[PDB]
Amino acid sequence: EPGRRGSFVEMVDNLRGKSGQGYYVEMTVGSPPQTLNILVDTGSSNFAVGAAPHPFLHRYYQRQLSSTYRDLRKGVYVPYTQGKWEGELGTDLVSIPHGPNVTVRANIAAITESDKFFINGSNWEGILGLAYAEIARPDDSLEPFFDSLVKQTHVPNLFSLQLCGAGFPLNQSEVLASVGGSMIIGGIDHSLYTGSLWYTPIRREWYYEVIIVRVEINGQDLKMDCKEYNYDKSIVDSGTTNLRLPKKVFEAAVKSIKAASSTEKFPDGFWLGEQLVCWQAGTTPWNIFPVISLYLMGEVTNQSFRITILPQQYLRPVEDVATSQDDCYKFAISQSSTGTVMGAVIMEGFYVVFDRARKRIGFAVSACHVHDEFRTAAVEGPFVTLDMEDCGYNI
Amino acid sequence: GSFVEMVDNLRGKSGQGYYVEMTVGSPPQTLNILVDTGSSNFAVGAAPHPFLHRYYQRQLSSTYRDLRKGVYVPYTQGKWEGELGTDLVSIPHGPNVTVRANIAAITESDKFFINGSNWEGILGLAYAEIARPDDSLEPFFDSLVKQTHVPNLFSLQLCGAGFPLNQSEVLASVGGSMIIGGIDHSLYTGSLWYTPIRREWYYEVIIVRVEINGQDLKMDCKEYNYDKSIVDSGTTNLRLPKKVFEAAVKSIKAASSTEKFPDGFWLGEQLVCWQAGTTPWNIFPVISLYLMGEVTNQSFRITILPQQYLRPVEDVATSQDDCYKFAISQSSTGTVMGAVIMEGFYVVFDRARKRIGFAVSACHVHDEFRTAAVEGPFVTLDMEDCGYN
Ligand SMILES: CCCCOc1ccc(CSC(=N)N)cc1Cl
Ligand SMILES: CCCCOc1ccc(CSC(=N)N)cc1Cl
Repeated sequence: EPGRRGSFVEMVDNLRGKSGQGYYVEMTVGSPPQTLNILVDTGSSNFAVGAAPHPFLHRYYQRQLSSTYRDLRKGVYVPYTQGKWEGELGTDLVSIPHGPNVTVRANIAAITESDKFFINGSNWEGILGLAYAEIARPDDSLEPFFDSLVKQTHVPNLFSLQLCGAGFPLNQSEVLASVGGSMIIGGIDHSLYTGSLWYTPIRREWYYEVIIVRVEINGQDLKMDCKEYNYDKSIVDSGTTNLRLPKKVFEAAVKSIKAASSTEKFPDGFWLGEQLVCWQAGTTPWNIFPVISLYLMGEVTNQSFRITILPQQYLRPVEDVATSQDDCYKFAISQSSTGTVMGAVIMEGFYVVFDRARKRIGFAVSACHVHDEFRTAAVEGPFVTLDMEDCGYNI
Repeated sequence: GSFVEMVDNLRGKSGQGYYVEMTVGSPPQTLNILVDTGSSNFAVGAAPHPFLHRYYQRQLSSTYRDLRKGVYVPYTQGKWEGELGTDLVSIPHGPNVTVRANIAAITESDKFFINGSNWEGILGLAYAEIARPDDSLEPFFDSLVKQTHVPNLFSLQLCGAGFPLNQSEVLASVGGSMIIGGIDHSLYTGSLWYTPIRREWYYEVIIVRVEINGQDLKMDCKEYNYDKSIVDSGTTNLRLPKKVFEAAVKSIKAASSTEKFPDGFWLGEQLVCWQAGTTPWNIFPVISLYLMGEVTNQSFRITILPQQYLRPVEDVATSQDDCYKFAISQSSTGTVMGAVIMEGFYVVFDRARKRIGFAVSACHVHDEFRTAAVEGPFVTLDMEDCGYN
């Protein structure tokens, strides 16, 4: 054996937040530096910050107060089914206090209008899209922040994320004082995980796309054509709360999870991820819920590995509408019409390494994943898997 | 016997299925329903689906009755999830009656519906024994016979066009006839020969001999019915048990050896094309299946042509070439006499007399040199040993 050292102490524990409202890191923009909390999102590629008064913002980017602000004289509109924002493009000097000790000039979308984008009480005033230029708006000519960081400094083309769910509800005061995880920029900190790191290839450089080759519910093979698991794509997205699955896969998964937890009957609203379920304090029956394993393509031909999450990950802690002492949760798995989305729910069980340089994503059991005395999340391999390329979807 | 009101009431093709129009609920909701002698459930899409432009809306039917029970039906080639209930059902171009029957409202599915097939449900015409969830769910035809004076029998004339039919063409073409409660003599030529329905679950029969251009496949006849042989309008191909399939393909390849085709063709996966009008029908052999007759130690045979087992398909370039796919495939669940085979004959499902009749179809495709046939009798011993137990 050999104890693994943590070499990026300055960046360890630099995140705050939770799966339902997002995890954020502190950043500064402009001269003099204007401090803002920014949502870490591996599912988008724009660096955008509130730049005008808004009911849910306690502060925002004031371009007129920055001597280094540069106007790009271009607007941008970014709509999502669950949120939309409009902004004005420009550039300025940006830094990450608890990150690399560098300052770079990057693109910034000054949000002037928005709808259902900012979340009341989330404590963040902007978003940091860490994905590739291909999906940046208005187009791929707007260089993403991380690309600027790597091109302008000696920071390695890699970052890693340890999102830490608490395992219980956090009130407004508590979530502000709690450590929500770590975003290590330019490296891998070995104190954040246990076991070994297993890597899956980044299929294409736009979203952080990966390929799932097998799915199990408590060891039972869902037995669907693996192509279904990646229809029309599978991505790792810290900006989405739930583990989202293609309609057909969701239907098969929920049926299997229902069967595995059949000793307890839950209302349809629960399985729809709409209503919470509660149990008397400390009595949550974790053991009746199954573990979920997702097998991912490995880097070696015909080789795969699996990541296994517990209900402690897919059941999201929520406060009872009566703030009672009951322990309540919402089912954090839902259907998608845009492919599989490995959201915050899933990432909370692992330390995820976005190895841009080697076009691969690594997974390892997180040192802060919630579990019980009987089961733990896992990352195991290798397994012999054939024709994994056929699992990928093509329009 | 002539049932003009039911003649030509079917549409579709072997590859996507043949369907009949039906109505469910009050007021009547019209839906196109796949005619399937290979299953026993009446199930209809009851929720939006990309392949459906209409579906059963239970909340709009005053006669809808909820049975408060679900049913999951998974097949290797398709699966559907449903909610059971009953309602009033009718067949516009069928007997002038309305009956209350069980209906599985399909709410979820996986590769069940077919894009462009034009049908939104399935009518399982087989027996209760294979009804899902169990045999307590009375099949539609059983309800029909019990509630009306309609004779316990129906006949099917599936009509293959012999060439590809595009979207608009297949909607205007007559795909055949489903005569409910009788036999229409205008749909066939020659005599009807009957084979016993071995057991009342699937429409099971017993094949006693197989020939490829007159040459005996020479296998133990039990191999032909392992683990059963059924007449299934819901399956496209003629499917044969693994061992029988391998022997048949070897023989068909040998007979058509003057022309070589890629393995993909024989796997029924890829098409083969010929310049317009030049399909070499004559190099392909006829296939004869001998069936147990109703008289002791007697059998008869049905013979199909390549016009039946080579299924017309459109070329990727929609050229003027005449293309087809090999419609004979391997099975691990017994012999399946699918649409391919039924297109050559008028098939009578004589439920009342527990037998299935075959006669040359008035709409089977052929050429000037050969025709499908139903001939007999032949002296065949120990035919009961051909059945699998
Ligand atoms: C859980 C935090 C909710 C914040 O809401 C977000 C977060 C990210 C994105 C970018 S698109 C994407 N990451 N799939 C859009 C919206 Cl509306
Ligand atoms: C050619 C049309 C294909 C439609 O697909 C069907 C048709 C019938 C059945 C019932 S099982 C059976 N008839 N052997 C199941 C499926 Cl997936």
